[PDB]
Amino acid sequence: DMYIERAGDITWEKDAEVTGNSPRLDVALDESGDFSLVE
Amino acid sequence: GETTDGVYRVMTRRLLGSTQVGVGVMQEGVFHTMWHVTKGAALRSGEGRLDPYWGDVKQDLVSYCGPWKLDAAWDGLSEVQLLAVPPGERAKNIQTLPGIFKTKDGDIGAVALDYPAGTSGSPILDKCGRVIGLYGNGVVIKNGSYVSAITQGKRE
Ligand SMILES: Cc1cnccc1NC(=O)c1cccc(-c2nccs2)c1
Repeated sequence: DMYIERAGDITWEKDAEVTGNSPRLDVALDESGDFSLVE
Repeated sequence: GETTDGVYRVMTRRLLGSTQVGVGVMQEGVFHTMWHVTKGAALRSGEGRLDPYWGDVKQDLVSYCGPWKLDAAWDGLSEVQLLAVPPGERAKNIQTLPGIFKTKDGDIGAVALDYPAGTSGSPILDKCGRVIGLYGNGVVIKNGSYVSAITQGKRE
């Protein structure tokens, strides 16, 4: 049995930590909502 | 139940201790998460109940108490923030430039950030604090890392 707990406001924060790259990927989406890499 | 706008953890007691299975967004009295988090099950908020209203396994989205409310979109240019709510850790904003998922039905923004599966449903924000989609559905690359779509639903 599942329940929810509040964790915060939804707000842009100036000088967050900045990270991650920006990959361009060919992908396919199947009927079960699973993405896969096309090559 | 608690109906204040904001980000919420999704918990179960059906395993060892209390386990965080994912995250979601309360906006305009509607609770928004990913389908793979709840599998469409009911939720508790205090002694209040949240019943599913809309869902789609293919979009991997579900709404509670009413229709999907989040309609903002990635501009295709600007840096965004994942409001990550990891299991047992405080909400933390992480700012990133989304890559692109290229699909036969069109391009989708994507964010390349590693977080445990229980973070599924954390919202992705634009510079104005608008939810442009959820984090948790995508693809595992060579790195063993995860790249998530920016999943968004339609507002009617
Ligand atoms: C469970 C499920 C079912 N169906 C669709 C998607 C998913 N989602 C994941 O599997 C998932 C979500 C966030 C992150 C990660 C990883 N982080 C790093 C390594 S894999 C996986």
